[PDB]
Amino acid sequence: TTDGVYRVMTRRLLGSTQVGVGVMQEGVFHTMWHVTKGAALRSGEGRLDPYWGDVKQDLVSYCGPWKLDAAWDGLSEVQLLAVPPGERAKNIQTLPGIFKTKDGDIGAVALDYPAGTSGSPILDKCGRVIGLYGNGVVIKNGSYVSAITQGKRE
Amino acid sequence: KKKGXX
Amino acid sequence: DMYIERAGDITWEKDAEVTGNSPRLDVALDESGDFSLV
Repeated sequence: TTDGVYRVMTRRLLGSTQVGVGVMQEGVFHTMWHVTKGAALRSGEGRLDPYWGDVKQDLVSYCGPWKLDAAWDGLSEVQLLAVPPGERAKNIQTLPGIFKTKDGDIGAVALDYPAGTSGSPILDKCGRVIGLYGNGVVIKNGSYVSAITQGKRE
Repeated sequence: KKKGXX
Repeated sequence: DMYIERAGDITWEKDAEVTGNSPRLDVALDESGDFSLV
């Protein structure tokens, strides 16, 4: 339960498979809903139970309410801490683009990674998690762009 | 969309 | 049945590779949590 970034694994398919990634902060595990569909999670001998989730935001927290409340400043470069399946964690610096929506503007990062990278954290220069990677769209040219998906800290 | 095939 | 495995600290890396562009895109979010291009 140490703070940090975690792979989300399952052994239901052939071998061991990385279905996503998440953030442990303040005793709570944060990932995207489509990684776990809200299932409970094993952490060693222990169990993590879902606490909050929302399919439309595509987010879920375990053991407690969503804790991550940093936001992109709209100006500065950020870093995807990508945790790809079978590969070491690596930081990728980028200047976010913008998802313009009817409900306001969302930061977005134009970085393409395997599906099981879903949930990897996006960081500001202070190392704070400004959102999670992996809910996005494919652009008119076939490239992938992810929202910077951030929850609300109750 | 979630980009791996989507 | 799913399990988690620690993979690192959450830290900014001074020497990080820089890449990707900064597209400005009109999108819609539907009730299923899928983004779409307008």
